[PDB]
Amino acid sequence: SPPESSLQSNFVPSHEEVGRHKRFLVNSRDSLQGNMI
Amino acid sequence: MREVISIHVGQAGIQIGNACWELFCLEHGIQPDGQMPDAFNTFFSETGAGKHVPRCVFLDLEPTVVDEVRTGTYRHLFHPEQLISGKEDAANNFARGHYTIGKEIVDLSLDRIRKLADNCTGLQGFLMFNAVGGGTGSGLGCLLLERLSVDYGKKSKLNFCSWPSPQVSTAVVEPYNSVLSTHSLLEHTDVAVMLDNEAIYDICRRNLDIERPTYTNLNRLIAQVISSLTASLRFDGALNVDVTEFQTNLVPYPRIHFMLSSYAPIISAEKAYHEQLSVAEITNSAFEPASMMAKCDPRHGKYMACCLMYRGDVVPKDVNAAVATIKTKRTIQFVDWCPTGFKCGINYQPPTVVPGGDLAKVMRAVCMISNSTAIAEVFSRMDHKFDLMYAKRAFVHWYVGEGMEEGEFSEAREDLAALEKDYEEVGI
Amino acid sequence: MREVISIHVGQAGIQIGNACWELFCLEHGIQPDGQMPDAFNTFFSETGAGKHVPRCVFLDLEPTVVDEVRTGTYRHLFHPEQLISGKEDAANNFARGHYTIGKEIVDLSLDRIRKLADNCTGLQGFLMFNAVGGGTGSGLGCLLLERLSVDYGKKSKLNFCSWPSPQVSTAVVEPYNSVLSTHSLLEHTDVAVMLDNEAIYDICRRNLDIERPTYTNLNRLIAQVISSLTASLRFDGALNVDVTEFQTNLVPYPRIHFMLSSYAPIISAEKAYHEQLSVAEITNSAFEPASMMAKCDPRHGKYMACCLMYRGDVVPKDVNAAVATIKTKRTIQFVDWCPTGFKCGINYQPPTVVPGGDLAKVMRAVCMISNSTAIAEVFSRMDHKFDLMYAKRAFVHWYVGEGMEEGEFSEAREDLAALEKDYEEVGI
Amino acid sequence: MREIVHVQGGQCGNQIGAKFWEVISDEHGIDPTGTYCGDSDLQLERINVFYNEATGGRFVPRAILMDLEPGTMDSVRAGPFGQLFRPDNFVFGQTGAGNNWAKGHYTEGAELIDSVLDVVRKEAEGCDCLQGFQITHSLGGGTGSGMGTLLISKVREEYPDRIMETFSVFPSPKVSDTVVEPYNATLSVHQLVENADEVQVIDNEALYDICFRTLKLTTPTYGDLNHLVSAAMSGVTCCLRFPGQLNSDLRKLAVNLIPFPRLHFFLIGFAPLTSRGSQQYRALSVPELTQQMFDAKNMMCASDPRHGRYLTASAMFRGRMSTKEVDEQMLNVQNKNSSYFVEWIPNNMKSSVCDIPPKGLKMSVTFVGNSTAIQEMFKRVSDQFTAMFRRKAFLHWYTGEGMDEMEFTEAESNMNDLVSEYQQYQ
Amino acid sequence: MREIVHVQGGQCGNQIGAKFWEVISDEHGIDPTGTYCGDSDLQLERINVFYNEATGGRFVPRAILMDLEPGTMDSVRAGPFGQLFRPDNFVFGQTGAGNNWAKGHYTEGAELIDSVLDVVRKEAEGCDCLQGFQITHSLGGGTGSGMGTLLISKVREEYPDRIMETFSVFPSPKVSDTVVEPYNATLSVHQLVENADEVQVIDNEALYDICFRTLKLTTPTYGDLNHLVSAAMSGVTCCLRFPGQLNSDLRKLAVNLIPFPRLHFFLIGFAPLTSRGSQQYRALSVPELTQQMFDAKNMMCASDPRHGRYLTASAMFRGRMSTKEVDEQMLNVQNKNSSYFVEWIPNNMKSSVCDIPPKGLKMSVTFVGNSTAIQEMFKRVSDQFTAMFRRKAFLHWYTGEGMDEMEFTEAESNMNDLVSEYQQYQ
Ligand SMILES: Nc1nc2c(ncn2[C@@H]2O[C@H](COP(=O)(O)OP(=O)(O)OP(=O)(O)O)[C@@H](O)[C@H]2O)c(=O)[nH]1
Ligand SMILES: Nc1nc2c(ncn2[C@@H]2O[C@H](COP(=O)(O)OP(=O)(O)OP(=O)(O)O)[C@@H](O)[C@H]2O)c(=O)[nH]1
Ligand SMILES: Nc1nc2c(ncn2[C@@H]2O[C@H](COP(=O)(O)OP(=O)(O)O)[C@@H](O)[C@H]2O)c(=O)[nH]1
Ligand SMILES: Nc1nc2c(ncn2[C@@H]2O[C@H](COP(=O)(O)OP(=O)(O)O)[C@@H](O)[C@H]2O)c(=O)[nH]1
Ligand SMILES: [Mg+2]
Ligand SMILES: [Mg+2]
Ligand SMILES: [Mg+2]
Repeated sequence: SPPESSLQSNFVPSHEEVGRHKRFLVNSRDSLQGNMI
Repeated sequence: MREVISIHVGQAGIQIGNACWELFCLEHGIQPDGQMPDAFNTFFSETGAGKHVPRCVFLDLEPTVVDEVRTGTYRHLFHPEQLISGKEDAANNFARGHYTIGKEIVDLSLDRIRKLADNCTGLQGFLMFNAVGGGTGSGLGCLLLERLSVDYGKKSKLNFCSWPSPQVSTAVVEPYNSVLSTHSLLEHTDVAVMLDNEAIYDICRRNLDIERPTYTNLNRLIAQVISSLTASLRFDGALNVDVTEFQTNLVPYPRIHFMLSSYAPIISAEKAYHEQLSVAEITNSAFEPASMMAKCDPRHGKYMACCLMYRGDVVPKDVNAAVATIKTKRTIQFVDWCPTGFKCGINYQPPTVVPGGDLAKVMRAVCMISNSTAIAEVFSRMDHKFDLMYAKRAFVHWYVGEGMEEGEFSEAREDLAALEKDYEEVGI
Repeated sequence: MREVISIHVGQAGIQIGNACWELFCLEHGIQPDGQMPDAFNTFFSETGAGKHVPRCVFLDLEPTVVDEVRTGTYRHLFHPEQLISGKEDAANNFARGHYTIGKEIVDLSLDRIRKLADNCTGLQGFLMFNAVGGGTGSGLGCLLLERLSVDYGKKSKLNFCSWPSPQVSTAVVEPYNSVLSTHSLLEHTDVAVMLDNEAIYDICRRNLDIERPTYTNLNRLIAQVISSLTASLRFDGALNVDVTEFQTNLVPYPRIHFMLSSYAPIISAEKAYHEQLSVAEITNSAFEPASMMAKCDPRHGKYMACCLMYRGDVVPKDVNAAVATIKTKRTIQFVDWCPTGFKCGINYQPPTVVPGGDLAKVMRAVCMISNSTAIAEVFSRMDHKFDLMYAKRAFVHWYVGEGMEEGEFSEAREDLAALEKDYEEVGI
Repeated sequence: MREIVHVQGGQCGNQIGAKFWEVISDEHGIDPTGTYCGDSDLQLERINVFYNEATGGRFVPRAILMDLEPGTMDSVRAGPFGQLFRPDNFVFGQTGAGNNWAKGHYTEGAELIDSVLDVVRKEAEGCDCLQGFQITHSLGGGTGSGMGTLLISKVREEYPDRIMETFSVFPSPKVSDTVVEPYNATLSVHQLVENADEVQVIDNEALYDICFRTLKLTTPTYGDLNHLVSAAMSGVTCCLRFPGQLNSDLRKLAVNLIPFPRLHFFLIGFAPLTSRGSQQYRALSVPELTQQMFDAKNMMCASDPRHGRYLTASAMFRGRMSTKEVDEQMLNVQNKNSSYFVEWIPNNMKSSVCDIPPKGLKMSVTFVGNSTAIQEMFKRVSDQFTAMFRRKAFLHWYTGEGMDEMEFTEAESNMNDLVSEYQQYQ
Repeated sequence: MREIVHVQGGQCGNQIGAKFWEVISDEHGIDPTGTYCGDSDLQLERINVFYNEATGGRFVPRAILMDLEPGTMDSVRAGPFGQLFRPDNFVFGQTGAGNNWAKGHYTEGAELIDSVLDVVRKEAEGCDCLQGFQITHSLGGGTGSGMGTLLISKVREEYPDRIMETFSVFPSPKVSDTVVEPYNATLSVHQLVENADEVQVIDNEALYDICFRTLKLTTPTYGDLNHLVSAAMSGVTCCLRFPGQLNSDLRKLAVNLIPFPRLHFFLIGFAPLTSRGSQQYRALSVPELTQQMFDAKNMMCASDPRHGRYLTASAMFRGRMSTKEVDEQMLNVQNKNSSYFVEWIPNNMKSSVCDIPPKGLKMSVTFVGNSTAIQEMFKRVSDQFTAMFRRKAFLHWYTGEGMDEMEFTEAESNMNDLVSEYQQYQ
């Protein structure tokens, strides 16, 4: 079987990549014009 | 993209790297067989189905330590030819390990560097480990630094070598070997850090209360340094410090790159519970002349640059508070031509403790890597050792009979002598 | 319709032809008796109830290694006229095999090649396997090519020899067999590939880790070259390279048709699933100047054309990057009248595991057959040995007794001498 | 009333046009059994350009499949959309043309050309007036370069009025395969200059260039880059196949893009194109298609349009759009970027508007332009040709099967003067 | 109408500006999926100053992410409001800027600046005319300083008439991360005078100081600082996007705040600021907005402005308010505070009313002043630069990639010329 083609009929490619990320463990606070909870 | 190939050469380099990869596999979640049940990209490869072979090159001339890894618990962790080993050792001789038997193993050394760097895309630095107070550590430590410099340019070559101790050196030719090392780690090592054993001995005795530590009980603190220093290379942090950061904020002149290291809090389980671990006190316990991993107090010199790597749940406000209380405290000096001199890289990921080790589960830690003019003392205590021994030509017939020409002792001593005369030149 | 006829002459040709005819038979799935439990048409006919019979002609003058074929497991797969034998051997004597004891078995061989070629709807080529350095492989084999060229012209005669290795030869009179068999290998041969035995020993002892390989393990890697070379004949892929494609892109001038082999995803268990074998990794190891299958280091030679035959799950753009990174490497140099010097083929069928063998599961492979001026040294090496032996006419009384004059020796050294001369004039 | 007959030659030619018949099928509602699903008057009123009836209601393509091997034409038949073509229009040949130009042109292709010419005369001459021929081949192998140009020569003398549009695939030599690329390329160019009305130059490296820096693909395969070629092949003949506000024809392209008969080698491109995570980030208006239809990388040939000048240019817009923007944007590129546009022709632009956009998209556009920067493709093959030629390279195959030495020097002459003729107007 | 391109470079520029795109989304009604969640046309009628329509209705921010490291700009995508940014406005590049000006401006910034001029050109030229640019970057580091300086010199010669408004963060004397920060600052300042129309100095000492003495925080963090900057960032632009009694575009800020072209270094303060102790316990009418913006522990620089004069000063107000109360309270400022204002020009205070308050407040104010006290920022960085450059500290890096010793001496002499120009008017 030939390799599958990754491009739709509307010439937009089908299946996406994932970026090789960087440990998305962060912390979140608030001071959003109100100063911390 | 970001990635560090680590070359361990010499028997000290092997067991240091054995603690390093025990921590690296545990922290990142790789089993001893190489299976998880991008952070693996900075130190491991990616094989067929969930496998991660370490990007490490174990190199030695004696076979008795390399094959013990092959017959040890991490046999299938490593692809079984990055652990190259010769048939005969270097006999505590720079001439043997650099000129005669290192030549027939350096070709296999660089061939494995080629295959380990062809699959890599954007190598950040060669992190070298050796003991300069030994035979193959000094000898092949020179021979790899010449060969990697002539082939791989640009890219940084760090060297976390172990200098001979002032008092407990466990050798008698220990000043010949690391006088001849000075030709290697001066003009061919990018950044060199001193980590001698009698200092981690005192740290374990004073902080961890281990009266009789072994080499393993030192190497696990050494692995904590490698984990903290490459931490921003693999885990997300508030301020990022990579190898290019680590050289541009911290190395003033091309020929001054010799360094010291300091870690805090190295605190055991029975003590960490009865104490606060805060950002302020781990800094003043870091700028203290007993947590230095070299017997070199900074009060006998002047600082030039500092590279605090805070790592844990540290808020960046208290980091600046710690820097502020260090800008006070006239005991700690700083050179006049550097009004600044604090590169603070903050990570988020807390330290990984080895089960059955000797550190408690801490939430925050700091790794000093500092440059000072006091580090000229680290060579200056050795100047007596080489003159007293080269005077009536002791232990010379091994070196000149091996193939190293006579006279090389003199300009290796003169290169070392110009190293101190550079350090009090920059410290005035 | 695609159909290659294999003609295996000599003891070595029978044995390498054994390991070849199982990548042909039961890689297509046919059982030992000859039943599948039309890709087989490349190597097989079909005789009714699923009986596919090999398109081979086995030639030997000693009836002892072909008798092992008649008595082994695979006696009912070969037809009992395709295993042609004799009564007495040739005994490293080129003149016996070509002039005296050759002209009673050659009439049977040309009958079987006739019955196996009129059963052809278009014959791609005669893949004849021999051993230069013996009696019936250098003798009868030379006469076979002369008779095949006169009758069966204009269709290719790809020959894979077993040219005598430089040091290891396990004979003494092989320079006379090699130099005087050069005439058939230079005129009556469309594609010649030098394939000695030391280089297969080196591949087995370095990559494959079998430190004690036997001839049976040498026949392994020769067979994997053949299956990858005829891979696009029988199986689909992105780009196909049949035997007409092969000779037209690798033969610059009609006299120069000598090439080198390398099939280097050579992995074995412990060195198999640890290493990520990508397209870049296998291409670099194929061009590596130690996996050449001739002891024919091309670092002192000029590449002319290459025939990288990727085989497996290889993506064409990965082929494109692998070709590019070979071109940018400086020690891999190419002659100036060749900007495009690669013929990339891609098969879809993966390489095959060996149970009880030496290799393992690999998803991709490379088999590049390359012409170079470096191949001028495999003939100049044996020019030294022929000149020394023919100085005082050692072993000549044998060769002259059964029907050749001593002037055959001088004209074959002349044919060899005009041979290397044409390489440095092409290279310069 | 007007018909395009598609002839595909070579492994490249058969695989590219298999995608071309796949995209023409779903532009026309044709199921891969010949049945037509989906109800629309406009998707059948002008289907006679590419399909014929079969008195069973089966719409059968005008395909004249050709390659000198029972190879890729077996994979085209066995694959999807492979039952459409007639089994009669599958001329095989079993001898093989091994990447050798003289094989397809002189000594093996001359005994099968008498059958594929019989097929194309049966299928194209049996109507009132055919618009022209569409030939798809690569000038890098032996079948497309050798047999393809042999049929091109025979068709231009039998029908010296019709338009032959050839979507040739030139050997892109930066990264490529087979060592005989300069020999097959230059031996075909000195025929395409005379007996070929339009030659759209396609290079594989530029197809990878779109597939890497425009679509952001993971593994650009041959199927993906054959899909981009079929986009341009369908887009040029859009007005010939659907109604529109400003209809065009292949002869309207020829008369508005060929200042002199030898200069007919076009840079082609096609881009309402976008990455996978950006079609919901990028708008769609006439200025946005315009800026991705001149720029640097939308060209399917590896020739930078900035390294030269545009002798003349054309734009085949598709879909519902305002006629003011399709005129004003061609003016805007004309006067803003004036250095890359020749002056001895004033107002170098043709626009033309289809009303039916392609499937899924709202508006598309294809470029065909006669940029003089095409000299850097013939120069990038000439400097490889003369390198091999000075020391008499892989040549005994070509000379041994019936070519004299004068044919190779005549190949160098008519392609060196093609670059020189492009010099006079740059 | 008018448009603003938001260039942002470095870890500081990307993180601060991501907070800006958070606030401008909450203030315009942009949901974190690209849609509009509010219901009022007084928000959406000028979304075409920071966003672009993207076919589906999605408002893609008109920002150019740029970083010479795939680090924290990948972390921008991870967080909330991180998928609004268009993925091919992301200028990647592996390389890795060590904190070094000549890596950003000579070696590694050069191969990466050709992509970001392309992205800026595709956005700015797509419209008729834009109001100008807006750049957020860090002087201390390498990728934000060295590359951001080169872009603001490239786009200056490309469009030498649109504003160059730079929300730049200057290195801090006490809070000192990065050792080579005074070098990269001084090499950045001397081109920032000659290629930036407006520069707005945001020192991180005062961003900390606002948190724990007026906002009464316990753990001031970086996200807190980026919101304080962003409230100022909307507080200078809202007269564009939103209606008002007395409108003020950014060029009206330019001509009323720059008496002489070289001096354009400003100080900002956004002060309806309170804590949880007094958020109920505080009047929020006009006279104490002017009391808090004209207060020393409020400006976003460690540049205590009682030690200097106030050559020009604008205060762009927001909220429901009267035109007499703004005028008579700032006349009250000019009256009682007389010694700290300049005397040779009258009415050194600019009025403008932005009739829409920010979300959660009934009125606000943003003060942008051209105080001559900014010269003590240039006195502290020059002090640190001369302390290093006397003994040639850290120069073997900078001379390695080809930036001469002399480039520092015009860097110091030009920065001394800014000190003298700010001195002669005092
Ligand atoms: N940190 C650490 N240092 C060690 C270790 N083992 C030995 N050393 C130090 O290394 C010095 C001597 O060098 P070695 O590593 O033992 O010997 P070598 O470098 O392999 O060279 P050879 O003499 O040829 O074996 C001794 O003085 C020790 O202080 C170890 O396991 N960990
Ligand atoms: N690859 C391979 N080579 C072999 C094998 N056996 C012998 N050779 C090589 O063959 C050379 C000797 O020539 P032979 O093949 O024995 O000669 P021959 O073809 O049998 O002809 P005679 O000498 O008349 O028996 C030796 O140098 C070996 O290197 C084998 O089983 N496999
Ligand atoms: N675009 C495209 N190019 C191809 C394909 N197959 C082969 N090629 C290219 O065509 C060249 C080989 O010529 P080819 O047409 O396959 O040989 P032929 O069958 O003898 O005409 C190579 O350089 C390939 O890169 C395909 O399916 N699509
Ligand atoms: N306001 C603000 N300051 C920051 C942020 N990150 C780092 N900084 C400060 O800026 C300096 C580091 O600059 P950096 O971002 O590394 O510059 P770059 O290397 O060019 O990206 C440090 O002194 C920090 O105190 C942030 O997100 N916001
Ligand atoms: Mg040793
Ligand atoms: Mg024999
Ligand atoms: Mg106004």
